[PDB]
Amino acid sequence: PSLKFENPSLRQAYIALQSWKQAIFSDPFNFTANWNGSDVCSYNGIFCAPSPSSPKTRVVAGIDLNHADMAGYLPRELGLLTDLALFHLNSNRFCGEVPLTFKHMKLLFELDLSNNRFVGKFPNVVLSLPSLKFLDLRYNEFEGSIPSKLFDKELDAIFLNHNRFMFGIPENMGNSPVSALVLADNDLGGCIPGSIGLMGKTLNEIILSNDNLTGCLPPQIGNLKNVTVFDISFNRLSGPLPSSIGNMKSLEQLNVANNRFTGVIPSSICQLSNLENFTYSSNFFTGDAPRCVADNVVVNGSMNCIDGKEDQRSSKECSSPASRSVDCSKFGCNNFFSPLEN
Amino acid sequence: RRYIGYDALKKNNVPCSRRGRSYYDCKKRRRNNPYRRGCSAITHCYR
Ligand SMILES: *[C@@H]1O[C@H](CO)[C@@H](O[C@@H]2O[C@H](CO)[C@@H](O[C@@H]3O[C@H](CO)[C@@H](O)[C@H](O)[C@@H]3O)[C@H](O)[C@H]2NC(C)=O)[C@H](O)[C@H]1NC(C)=O
Ligand SMILES: *[C@@H]1O[C@H](CO)[C@@H](O[C@@H]2O[C@H](CO)[C@@H](O[C@@H]3O[C@H](CO)[C@@H](O)[C@H](O)[C@@H]3O)[C@H](O)[C@H]2NC(C)=O)[C@H](O)[C@H]1NC(C)=O
Ligand SMILES: *[C@@H]1O[C@H](CO)[C@@H](O)[C@H](O)[C@H]1NC(C)=O
Ligand SMILES: *[C@@H]1O[C@H](CO)[C@@H](O)[C@H](O)[C@H]1NC(C)=O
Ligand SMILES: *[C@@H]1O[C@H](CO)[C@@H](O)[C@H](O)[C@H]1NC(C)=O
Repeated sequence: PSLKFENPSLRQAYIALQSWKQAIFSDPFNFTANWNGSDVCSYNGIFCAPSPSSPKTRVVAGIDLNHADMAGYLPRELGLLTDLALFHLNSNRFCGEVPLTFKHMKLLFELDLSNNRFVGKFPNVVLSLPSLKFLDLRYNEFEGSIPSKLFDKELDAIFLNHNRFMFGIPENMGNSPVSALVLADNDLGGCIPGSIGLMGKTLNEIILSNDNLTGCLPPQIGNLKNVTVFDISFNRLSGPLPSSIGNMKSLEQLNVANNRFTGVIPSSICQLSNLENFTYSSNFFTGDAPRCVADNVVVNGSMNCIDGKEDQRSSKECSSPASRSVDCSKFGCNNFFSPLEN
Repeated sequence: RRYIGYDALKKNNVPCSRRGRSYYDCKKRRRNNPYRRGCSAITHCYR
């Protein structure tokens, strides 16, 4: 047409955005209204920046449509946005599968596809992204098992909670240098992979809550000295809490509730000086936690078979087939490679 | 008192509340160039 463009990159970006304007079916907060003319950078949600290859040429560096209630799909023509570095699509209504054409987004660093209607198997396309360090696919309907290659890739944060994943956590989880890992609200069967002990130097927050995890808590969690959050709630985990928990000196949030843990609360929990919220409730514990440093630190010890405390589990409901100590090897996972503390 | 893991359990909240800004780079906006990041761990530079 008659539209003059500043550089060839925005012209392809105009091709990509108008093609993706046709892919959008509902725009409640009138974002696509501005997608007229050749000035691509003025488009709502489109963000330009000087290209690192040539700073004089301005290029489309980011797309941020967070909290827009936009409905549609991701067309093949978005792969022309090779200069893209960030891509924010939280709280949208984009459905379908992630296009294979994202392979051309060589500079893409952070990818947020959270709270959408994406379906299909896990998109292996994100694994090919060289510059990717932030992957967010939470609250979608991706099916199947989590590929083992995901945890081999050097990523900072992986969010896959409340999705349609299955078939347990890959045993190579320890290989990922991720600082934040959330695989919660999923029907993942199996035990906590013992590879967590390798994650001590990089991991800072891990949440495996509301998964279908059964088995014992591996004691090598003590290597996680710089982890602040450790949540394993709403699981089928049985066994004793390892005395190695006290080695997690940076632990601030410790949630062990909604499980099947036997035995006593170790005395090494006393060493955690940064601890501010601790929850060991709806478990079959028989021994209470000491008096060490518990104001301003909230503890909930509800539904526990300890004789001393108030608001405890029923006498019937205690001394029950789960209240009984477990072999911890009668499960088919191999969480640990050295006998337990006892 | 604010953690990215627990925020990930909420579907609506985002790490970087500034539109177009990189998550790693929620700072006062002057030019908004995502190519200059300066952070490699969200947990250490969250919001
Ligand atoms: C985004 O832009 C569209 C239009 O570009 C806005 O739609 C407009 O919404 C108003 C609502 O106040 C509509 O007025 C209504 O008209 C009906 C007649 O059908 C009347 O019975 C109502 O009492 C009211 O006056 C207006 O017609 C409509 N324009 C359209 C559809 O072309 C929309 O509101 C904008 N988004 C936001 C968040 O404001
Ligand atoms: C200390 O940490 C515990 C554990 O994270 C906190 O308890 C948790 O509080 C959240 C809400 O703040 C609860 O989430 C809600 O759970 C219900 C269960 O049906 C669900 O329907 C709601 O939609 C919502 O997700 C969570 O269940 C609860 N966990 C436990 C084990 O009680 C506690 O609030 C924290 N205390 C402080 C002072 O920060
Ligand atoms: C838990 O996992 C088992 C086997 O992995 C499965 O059969 C069962 O349906 C799951 N239960 C829930 C409540 O998700
Ligand atoms: C890890 O924990 C130690 C414990 O004192 C602390 O000094 C340090 O700042 C924490 N973070 C890193 C990145 O080492
Ligand atoms: C522990 O959590 C349960 C959840 O319903 C709550 O009813 C109870 O009051 C809590 N206990 C304490 C001491 O906060």
